[PDB]
Amino acid sequence: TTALVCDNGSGLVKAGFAGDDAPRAVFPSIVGRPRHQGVMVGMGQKDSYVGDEAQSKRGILTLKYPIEHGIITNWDDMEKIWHHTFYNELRVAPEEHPTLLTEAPLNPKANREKMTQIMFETFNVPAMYVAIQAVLSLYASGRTTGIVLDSGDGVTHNVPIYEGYALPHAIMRLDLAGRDLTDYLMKILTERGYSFVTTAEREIVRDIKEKLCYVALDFENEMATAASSSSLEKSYELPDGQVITIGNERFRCPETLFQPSFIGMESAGIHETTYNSIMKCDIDIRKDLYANNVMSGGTTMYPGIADRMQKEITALAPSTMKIKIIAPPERKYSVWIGGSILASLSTFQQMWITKQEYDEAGPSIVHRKCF
Amino acid sequence: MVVEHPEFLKAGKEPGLQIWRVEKFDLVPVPTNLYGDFFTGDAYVILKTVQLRNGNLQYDLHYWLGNECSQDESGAAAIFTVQLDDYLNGRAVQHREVQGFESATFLGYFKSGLKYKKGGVASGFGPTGPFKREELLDHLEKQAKEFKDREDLVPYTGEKRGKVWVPK
Ligand SMILES: Nc1ncnc2c1ncn2[C@@H]1O[C@H](COP(=O)(O)OP(=O)(O)OP(=O)(O)O)[C@@H](O)[C@H]1O
Ligand SMILES: [Ca+2]
Ligand SMILES: [Ca+2]
Ligand SMILES: [Ca+2]
Repeated sequence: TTALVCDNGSGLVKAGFAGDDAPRAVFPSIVGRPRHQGVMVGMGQKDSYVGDEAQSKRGILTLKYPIEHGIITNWDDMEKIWHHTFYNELRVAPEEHPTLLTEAPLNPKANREKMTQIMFETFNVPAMYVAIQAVLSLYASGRTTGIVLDSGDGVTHNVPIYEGYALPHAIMRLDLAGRDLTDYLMKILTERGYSFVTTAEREIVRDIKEKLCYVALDFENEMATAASSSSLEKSYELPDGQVITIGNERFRCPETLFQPSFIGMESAGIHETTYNSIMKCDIDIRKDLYANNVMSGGTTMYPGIADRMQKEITALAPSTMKIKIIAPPERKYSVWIGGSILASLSTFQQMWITKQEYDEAGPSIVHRKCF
Repeated sequence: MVVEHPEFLKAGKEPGLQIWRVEKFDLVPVPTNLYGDFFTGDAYVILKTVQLRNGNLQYDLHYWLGNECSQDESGAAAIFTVQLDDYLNGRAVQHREVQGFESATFLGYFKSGLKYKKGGVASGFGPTGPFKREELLDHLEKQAKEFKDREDLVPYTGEKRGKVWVPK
């Protein structure tokens, strides 16, 4: 009997089998429906697409994302994604597999219940469990105490965790993450004369972002280097063989994480929210948080971000603090890997919500068993 | 809950030192004659139980991570530690111990001095001139035109396969 692990994010589904060291299926968390092309369709037609297909056909589809800022908001399309994940990507019968799902920090009670309800009533799973994403990442790093910076495509959180459990009162949420950074990079490339603003061009912008962007250790110094020389420029080959040149856009883009005002957001940057989160915690545990800042999620992947965070937190913290930033190379999948480990433990068997427990108690059991 | 694992049932029942090694996603006791001889390719969980004068037992849980241990082992050691603490009603103080950086307290559990040895149990894991935008767009569209829909899909119909829960 093999359990499934599904880590649903705003941008990407990570799904696979408990016990594997990585998700077997990683694909866009999107449902696409055809745009009008001049004639009313015209039935019997595939009226929807999910994941990789939807992305490939984005030019002629309108895309919807069922998860917004890490929270499930379109339940109909979320069910479609889960269905597609089981049957068309993992190719399993859900009724044959205990299923571990993940959730955002501070996920509303009603949402946890609906997830539970859908897994049992729609997919007839034999058992299920819901774990907090940042906590899984912390476990994946081999720690029970630390503060996670989890930053994906739709949301960034600071989550302090002590002796295994998140401290909800100190969690910080920032609605600024990878999609905003892609939008911003598109904007500043347009400023430079490269207008990549249609859905067809979006993937070019994401690729430039993931390949060429980096966090400067000292931003304003870096800006001066870029103005004073061509030493930071990179050429980039477009899919049609055209070659473009980009300069200070490389580090301006993720600077936004530290300076959200670059895209007009009034929020403090991720170094300040990290500090503010720690400062909401008991003084007695702060030392352990400072020494265990764990980065999780794809938007923490920028080269130089760990060193930059190390610098900023050091400036904010008492000089007596040992500051350490942990940024595993596999951190695009650290949530998923933590779930894979958890669901594999000999001790996890009695932790699942079983079908029978659900059929007797109903969705509210999730608040007592997934805690 | 609760974890019904045989080693949980034994944990912290009396004053002493108990050591387990993570082996393929399980918590396996270490033979007592090998206490203190740590495989650097492995992760361990250590429970020190001390009799308090008030009659209660005091608990310190240490999870020890060898330099070469795999991510499944270190992750499991951390999770087992949380689980054991919860089983012991949250009373245990948790400690992360890294090879080469162990606490004085942990080192003091081993009166002949702890020793390292290489090895361990295997992981449980199974240029072109000015930018011509029109040219780029034509290319992208040509690529898109050639994309064919998957024909192998199980269609989503919104069918409910499980039993609908009704309150009593
Ligand atoms: N090397 C990289 N550099 C910068 N960003 C990256 C890199 N690799 C991935 N990303 C970004 O990470 C995001 C996806 O990460 P992840 O899978 O952690 O997010 P998610 O779980 O879908 O979103 P969220 O947690 O916000 O709900 C995308 O914005 C993607 O462009
Ligand atoms: Ca995520
Ligand atoms: Ca090992
Ligand atoms: Ca405790």
